Order: sequence, then structure tokens, then C-alpha cells
Amino acid sequence: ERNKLAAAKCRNRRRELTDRLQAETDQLEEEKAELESEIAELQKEKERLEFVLVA
Amino acid sequence: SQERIKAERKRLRNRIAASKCRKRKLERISRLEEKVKTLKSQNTELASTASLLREQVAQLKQKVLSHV
Ligand SMILES: [Cl-]
Ligand SMILES: [Cl-]
Ligand SMILES: [Cl-]
Ligand code: NA
Ligand code: NA
Ligand code: NA
Repeated sequence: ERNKLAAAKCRNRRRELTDRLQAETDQLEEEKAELESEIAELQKEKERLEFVLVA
Repeated sequence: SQERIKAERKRLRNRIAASKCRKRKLERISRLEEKVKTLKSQNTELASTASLLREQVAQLKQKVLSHV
């Protein structure tokens, strides 16, 4: 009965630091995915150019 | 004399709850900091690989153009 209130109060107190860390984590995850995609594209392009060159 | 011991039990329960809260929060924060560190490292490596690939693609494209 009382646990919901206690946990709710717990998640609210000084949540600026945890929110900041979580946000930074989100940003880094996005940047990671984007970099992996960029590496995939760059590798495909590299292979295609290496294919054009054999001529 | 008897209501007071029950109120002391409630006080102790409150202090225990607050302590467990603080602990769970500190573990969460620590975990998040580890994850941020790991992600920073990984993104540094990936950024390097991407930069090198961009350099290589530049060289290759320059070569392809040289034969036009
Ligand atoms: Cl106490
Ligand atoms: Cl938390
Ligand atoms: Cl700590
Ligand atoms: Na990806
Ligand atoms: Na980039
Ligand atoms: Na480049």
C-alpha cells in the first residue's frame, strides 16, 4: 500500500542528475547507430569504387 | 507509552525506506556513468573508422576521376 508512494517520492527527489545521465546516454546511443550506418554506407561505396577501378 | 512505540516504528520504517531509495539511486547513477563511458569509447572507435573510410573513399574517387 505505502510502497507506491515511497517509490514515487523516490523517483522524484534530485532527479536532475539521473535525467542528465539518461539523456546523455540516449544521445550517445543515437550517435552510435548513426556512425554504424555511416560506416556501412562508406564501406559499400568503397567497394563500388574499387570495382570501377579495375579497368 | 504504546502509541509512541508504534510511531517510533513508523519513523524507523521511513528512515529505512529513504536509505534504500538513496542506495538504488546511487547504483542507478553509477551504472549510467559506466554506460556513458562505454558508449563514449565505442563512438570514438566508430568515429575513427568512419573518418578513415572517408579518407579512403576520397583517395579512390580521386583515382577514378584521374581516368576520365
Ligand atoms: Cl529511528
Ligand atoms: Cl532512480
Ligand atoms: Cl556511489
Ligand atoms: Na545501425
Ligand atoms: Na561523422
Ligand atoms: Na575525408
